[PDB]
Amino acid sequence: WGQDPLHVRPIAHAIWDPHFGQPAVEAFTRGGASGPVNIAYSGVYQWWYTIGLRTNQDLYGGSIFLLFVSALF
Amino acid sequence: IGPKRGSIVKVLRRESYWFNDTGKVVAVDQAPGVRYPVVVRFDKVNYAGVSTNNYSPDELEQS
Amino acid sequence: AHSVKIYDTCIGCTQCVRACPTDVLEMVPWDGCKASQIASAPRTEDCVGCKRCESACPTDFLSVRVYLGAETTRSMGLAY
Amino acid sequence: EVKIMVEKDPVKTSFEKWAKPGHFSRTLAKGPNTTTWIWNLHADAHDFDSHTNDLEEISRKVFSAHFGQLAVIFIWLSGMYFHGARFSNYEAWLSDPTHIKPSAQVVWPIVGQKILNGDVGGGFQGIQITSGFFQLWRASGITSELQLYTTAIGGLIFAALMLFAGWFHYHKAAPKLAWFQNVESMLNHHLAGLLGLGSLAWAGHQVHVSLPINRLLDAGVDPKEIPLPHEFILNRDLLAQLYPSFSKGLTPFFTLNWSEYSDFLTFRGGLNPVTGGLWLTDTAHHHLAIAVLFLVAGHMYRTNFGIGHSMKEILEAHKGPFTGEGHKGLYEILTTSWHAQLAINLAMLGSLTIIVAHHMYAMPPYPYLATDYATQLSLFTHHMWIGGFLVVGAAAHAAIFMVRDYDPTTQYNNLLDRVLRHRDAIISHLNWVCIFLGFHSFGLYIHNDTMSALGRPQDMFSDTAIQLQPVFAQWIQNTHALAPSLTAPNATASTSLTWGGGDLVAVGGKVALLPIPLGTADFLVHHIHAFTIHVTVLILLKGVLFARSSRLIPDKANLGFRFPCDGPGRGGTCQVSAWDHVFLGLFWMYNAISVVIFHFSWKMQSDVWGSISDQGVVTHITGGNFAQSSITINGWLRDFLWAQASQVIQSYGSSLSAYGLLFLGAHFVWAFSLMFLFSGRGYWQELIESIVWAHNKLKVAPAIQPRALSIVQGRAVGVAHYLLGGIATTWAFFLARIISVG
Amino acid sequence: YFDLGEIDNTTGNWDLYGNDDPNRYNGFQNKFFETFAGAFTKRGLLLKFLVLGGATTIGYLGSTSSGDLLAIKNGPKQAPIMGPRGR
Amino acid sequence: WVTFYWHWKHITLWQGNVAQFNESSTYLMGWLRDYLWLNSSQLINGYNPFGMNSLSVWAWMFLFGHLVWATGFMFLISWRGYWQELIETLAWAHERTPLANLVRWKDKPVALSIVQARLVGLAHFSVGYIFTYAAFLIASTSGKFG
Amino acid sequence: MTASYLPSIFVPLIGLVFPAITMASLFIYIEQDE
Amino acid sequence: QVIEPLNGDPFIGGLETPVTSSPLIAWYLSNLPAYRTAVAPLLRGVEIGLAHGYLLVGPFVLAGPLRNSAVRGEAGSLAAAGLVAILTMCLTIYGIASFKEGEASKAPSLTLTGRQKAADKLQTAEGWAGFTGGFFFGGLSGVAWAYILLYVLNLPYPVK
Ligand code: CLA
Ligand code: CLA
Ligand code: CLA
Ligand code: CLA
Ligand SMILES: CC1=C(C/C=C(\C)CCC[C@H](C)CCC[C@H](C)CCCC(C)C)C(=O)c2ccccc2C1=O
Ligand SMILES: CC1=C(C/C=C(\C)CCC[C@H](C)CCC[C@H](C)CCCC(C)C)C(=O)c2ccccc2C1=O
Ligand code: SF4
Repeated sequence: WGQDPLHVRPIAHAIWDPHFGQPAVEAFTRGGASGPVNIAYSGVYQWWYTIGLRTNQDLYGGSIFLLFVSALF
Repeated sequence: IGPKRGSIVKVLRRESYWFNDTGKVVAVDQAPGVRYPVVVRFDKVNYAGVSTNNYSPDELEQS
Repeated sequence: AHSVKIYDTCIGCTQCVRACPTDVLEMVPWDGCKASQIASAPRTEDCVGCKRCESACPTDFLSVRVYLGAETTRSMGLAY
Repeated sequence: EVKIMVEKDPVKTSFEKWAKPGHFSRTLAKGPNTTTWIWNLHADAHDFDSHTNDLEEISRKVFSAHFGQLAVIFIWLSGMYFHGARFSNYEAWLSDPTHIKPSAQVVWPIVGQKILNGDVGGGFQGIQITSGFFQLWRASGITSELQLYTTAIGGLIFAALMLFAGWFHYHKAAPKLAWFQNVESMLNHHLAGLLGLGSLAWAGHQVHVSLPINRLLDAGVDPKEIPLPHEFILNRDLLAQLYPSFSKGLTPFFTLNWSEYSDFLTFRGGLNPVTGGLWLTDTAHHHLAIAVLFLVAGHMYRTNFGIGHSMKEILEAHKGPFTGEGHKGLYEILTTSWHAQLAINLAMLGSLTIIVAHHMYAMPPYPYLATDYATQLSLFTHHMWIGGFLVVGAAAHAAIFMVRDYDPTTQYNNLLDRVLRHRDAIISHLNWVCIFLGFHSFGLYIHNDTMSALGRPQDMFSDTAIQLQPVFAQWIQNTHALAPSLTAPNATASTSLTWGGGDLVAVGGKVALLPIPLGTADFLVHHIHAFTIHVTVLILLKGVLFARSSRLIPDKANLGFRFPCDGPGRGGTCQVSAWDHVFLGLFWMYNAISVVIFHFSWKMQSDVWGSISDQGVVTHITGGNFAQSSITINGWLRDFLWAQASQVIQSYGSSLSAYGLLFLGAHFVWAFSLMFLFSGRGYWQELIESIVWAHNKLKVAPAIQPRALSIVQGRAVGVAHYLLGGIATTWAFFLARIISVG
Repeated sequence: YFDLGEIDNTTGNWDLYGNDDPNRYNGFQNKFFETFAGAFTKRGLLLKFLVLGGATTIGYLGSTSSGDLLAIKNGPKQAPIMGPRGR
Repeated sequence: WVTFYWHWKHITLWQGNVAQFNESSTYLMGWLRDYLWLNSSQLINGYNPFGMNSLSVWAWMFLFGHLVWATGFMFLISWRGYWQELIETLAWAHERTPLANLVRWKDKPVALSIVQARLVGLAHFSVGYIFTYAAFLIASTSGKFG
Repeated sequence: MTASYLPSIFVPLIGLVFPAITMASLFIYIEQDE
Repeated sequence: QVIEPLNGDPFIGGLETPVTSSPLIAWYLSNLPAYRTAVAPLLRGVEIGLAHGYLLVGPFVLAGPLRNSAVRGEAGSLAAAGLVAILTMCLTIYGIASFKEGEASKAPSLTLTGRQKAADKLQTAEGWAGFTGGFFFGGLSGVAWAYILLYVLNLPYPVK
């Protein structure tokens, strides 16, 4: 999404549903993912892009840092 | 006791339906120990449908 | 369970006792009215909380007053 | 012992009782003191048992109220015949009905509403009617509008007669209590005199008037040159040229040569291929048979001539080892309580109206009834709503009989006492079968929605997935199609076309009827129907059975019928009353009847109604989507509630735009209902106290104190707007869609 | 029907469908079931290995499942569907 | 009303034809037809008998909202003592059914209390209301981008 | 996706096992006589 | 004449109907493993488990999601055994909540007649403990034997 924010749907998280048939796995695979995923409509990609986060490692480091912040709280 | 029988009084009791309303005194009990001797009749009923209520002389003024 | 309180505005009209379906209210002697009797709630642990006494009280505002508090198997009205 | 007991001038015909509004009730006779007096004025207006304790004056009030109702219905019929006479295109429709829509209401050109006078055909502008009066008058043999005007003024004469009889049987000669308690004579004169002689008189009309005129209407004869109905009676050779059995002249009737009446009294079955409606030789044999059968059944009971039955002797001999002293005192129930008889009569009239709805889409009795799809949908929908309302009112007056007329001293160890003695078992097992039906129908719908959403069409309940074919219905439909060959010989065809006997009837290029398929979708929606009817029975029967008392409130009969609650005690006793069970059964009647008419509309728009082109191809309105989309709620929302609502919302700027306006205003009345249903009295009372303060500030306080509506009244107003808004929503959507695609 | 000598018989404490038969099996069948179901007796012990054993047995066949066994481990088998506006 | 106005003022802006909103928002049949009916074309066709699309979870969540919201009506219209007598009959049925009477309750089964009934109906009303609109709003803009 | 099998593990535990842990431990806790 | 009150008492909430106190029904209900008041509650809990274990293979192999494959024996039996293990924990937490360790039996000691019987040991903390293990061993063996008779031996039936 950072390479092309106009033609890539932002992916929230992957889906692991035991109740999908093959049309549901083949239809929820969006954004060039390897499986059925949920498209993020929360504007977190636009936010994290504008603020300076670019790679997945920066978001992972932010997730560990806020795990530490919630642990401190 | 009481202001007068057959007189117009205004209720100062906060929790009554007829607060700041014109009422007509129909009976005052002169027996000692009665807390609310003055019986006041009103032209309008409350939500219970009655118009007769007993008030103390401290909760009424002549109007 | 439920707390039923009688206030000094009561005229001793007895209809709060007559409307009571679980025998909570009784008329005790008193010196503050023409009828010389006031209600009381000795068996207030048997009170369902139906407020039939408040519906039958002609005093404005009400002399019998039921406050819904902690509810037990008496005040829930169950048979099982 | 049966004879006329009346007495002369009970009440003087005076207007001094008109001036006092609350004269009937002792509480309302003191005049108003709050604004709730107005609502109890209307609530206790018809409640004659709450006025007096004397059943004689109550029965006189009910008799004159029946006469006033008959006057209102005759005024209504006078209006509908006057609208046919003056404001219709009935002669234009009668010239050719396959292209001209039935219309009998002209609006006034005032505020832009003159666009509602649409092009219905025949050089006429007006509201296209869906009441079926045009096909009814075609089946009655009405050829001109002078006959409609004569029937309108005759109905006005009968309405004046019902008003005169309502005044007469309350103010001049009103009957006494033992006159109304002669139920054996009343049944003898309703079975023989009313339903027997009425069927015989309509059979005579359908021998002399309906049959030859409707035979000439099948021949393409213009109705202006068709001979008038009395010319068949006068010139019997004119009647004999259409049926040679009339040349014998009433001698085969008294010599028992009834088979020589086989020309005009037939057991054909099916529909007329010219018109699409039942045969009138069959409808005249039908009425002659139900007349020679209701007149036989009207000679059953014992009045004063020795022969007959005392029905107390019928009841008191019906006693069993599983009941003991059953059926005893039920005569004393049904002759001393108006509400018990009202419960039975309302249950039979509502169930009968549901019978009428099914026996009219399936066996259309009137010429060009089936091919005018608007009439069929509106007649079925109207009779389903009337039938559901009357069965909810049946349970209502059953509950009023319990709370106000059930005497426990006269009913010991009979059927009613034992039904009250095990009402927990009845309501609990009804509760179990309702929950079982709810899962095994609606959770099957939820399962189909889930596997259709999850991309598993093979894991559903479809005709292609796991099948649930209604083998009992699919066998009873084959039993009713393969009947004429062996079990019902003397029939030319079969009873209905919807059974499976072929006969693709095409009238005007539109499908009248054909074999109705029954598959997995019909199984699912019939189990929805059984579930919703059972739950409506559950609330209504719970209100009937727990009207006297409960485990919760053992003194519920002292509280009455229209009481809100006991209070917030026992956890809360909100809606304990039997009235509140009628109130909730009104919603469950909405749910039941609305899914019934939705299944009807989609089932026949998908599998029955349509058009026939050349070489026998049938194109339906929504082609074949009931078998695949009516198994999921998304199909019901999508291919029924969205696809067929594409003519009620873009009808604006056309003649059907009043259906769009009432569709939206019906949504308004429904969302207005949710204000009264979800809220309660005390909030509105304190808001009215603030408004009364604002009125006291500007000295515009009324002496009639503004009050919030009562809790029973707030629930009544909410359920009245809920039924009115939702029923008007379905009325507007139905009458826009099936007029637009019909 | 009140007795003041038998309070259970006058209140509804009835074994309505019970039986007082001491035994109807034999000793060979009874000794087999108590031997095998002897480690399943204690409620605190049985709740421990059912939670811990139940968490492992759903994570095993959740992970060792194949494409034909479960469609979520099969993955996509066709080209992805492109949405509107080129997204 | 606010988010209906937002989503229809923007759903006509984003595909260009603001004249649809400028002609149709002044009357409620335009709101019903050109907004609630027109934008729900690919919402409820998220799954069909023919197949299912990527909006299918948004087509189920729309129907799901119409369940829960309407389920709230069950708590907001029907009130307590009907259900209390119903649960009294259910308690009798469990206490008299053979093989099921052996199982007891420690909590006595009662109906939902009056404040609890208003809260449960309100929360169902709110969950259905937020899920019917979250689905419609995230399926009538993300399936017809613009 | 980095590790595709943790979807296959945590969704069964937090979807089936963890409600069966939480609701059974709460039902013990809410019906303790204490 | 046919309907009686429950043991002659009209004020107990029940009736002696033919569906309740028949010669055939009251013979049946008195021999079912749940109403044996003197049998040890682990032994009669094995019969309550064998029964329910067996019957539940049927709706899980003929209606489940993997019903159209060759793994329909393996998928539905482990699904049937999964409902045994859940209901064992539902039986476990019921006996923890309802019965306390060291208490008496919450059971009616008196029979239909006036004879005094011993207390039913199933409604105890230790009686429901052995009943839960009886359902677990009986249920897992009732599933496995119904799986053996359907998808190992493969006996001929119209639907399987
Ligand atoms: C004009 C002639 C006349 C007069 C002066 C009287 C005199 C009396 N009548 Mg009446 N009565 C008459 C004709 C007459 N009646 C007729 C025609 C009927 C048959 C319906 C009866 C049957 C009758 C009954 C059974 C009762 C009386 C009683 C009464 C008393 C007052 C009731 C009242 O308030 O009436 C005013 C009533 C109205 C204005 C309502 C009339 C409603 C009519 C029928 C139309 C209803 C449908 C209409 C289309 C509205 C539908 C809704 C609308 C929005 C579309 C009074 C002694 C009552 C009595 O003495 O008991 C104490 C009583 O119970 N009357
Ligand atoms: C053979 C005689 C006979 C017939 C035809 C009827 C017919 C009728 N009765 Mg009646 N009745 C009779 C005798 C008869 N009754 C007897 C002997 C008893 C006393 C035990 C009763 C007591 C009784 C009561 C208490 C009531 C009726 C009512 C009804 C009406 C049914 C309701 C309706 O809408 O029907 C369809 C209605 C019509 C078709 C309208 C027809 C009206 C015309 C003018 C005929 C009625 C007059 C008279 C009964 C028969 C005259 C025959 C004439 C045509 C030659 C209907 C008018 C009910 C009603 O509505 O009250 C007014 C009502 O509940 N009846
Ligand atoms: C054969 C028909 C029949 C009979 C004889 C009666 C007779 C009676 N009913 Mg009713 N009942 C029936 C069928 C019938 N009902 C049906 C159809 C229902 C289901 C709705 C019920 C449900 C029932 C209950 C719930 C109760 C009764 C009660 C009453 C009694 C007096 C009501 C009153 O004063 O009117 C009052 C009339 C009105 C308030 C008029 C309002 C009309 C409706 C509700 C709204 C308007 C509808 C209209 C079509 C929409 C137009 C809108 C437009 C104006 C904008 C009386 C015994 C009451 C009672 O106490 O019985 C003893 C009562 O508690 N009825
Ligand atoms: C996140 C929640 C969660 C998850 C992970 C699943 C997972 C599953 N569901 Mg389920 N379901 C759930 C919530 C859950 N469900 C809820 C809330 C609803 C109610 C609306 C449903 C309603 C539902 C039904 C109606 C059915 C499914 C079925 C399925 C299975 C589909 C995959 C398949 O084809 O396997 C095919 C089957 C198997 C491979 C059999 C495996 C069974 C294992 C071996 C059980 C072993 C013991 C167990 C782990 C003990 C648990 C202990 C406890 C701590 C949790 C799968 C096991 C179907 C099924 O087959 O169920 C088993 C089915 O019939 N679901
Ligand atoms: C709105 C509302 C009210 C208030 C309703 C009222 C006050 C009825 C209003 C009736 C009319 C509008 C007022 C009377 C109109 C007079 C005829 C004066 C005419 C003035 C114009 C209409 C011409 C309740 O009392 C209530 C009670 C229980 C549950 C819900 C509710 C509820 O929702
Ligand atoms: C249906 C209904 C009931 C019966 C409802 C009951 C007994 C609720 C219990 C049924 C099951 C247990 C609900 C399960 C649904 C949820 C999954 C529960 C989740 C709660 C947790 C999050 C705490 C009432 O008691 C009632 C009372 C007052 C007004 C209306 C109603 C009413 O409509
Ligand atoms: S009803 Fe009210 S006024 Fe009358 S005795 Fe009771 S408390 Fe006193």
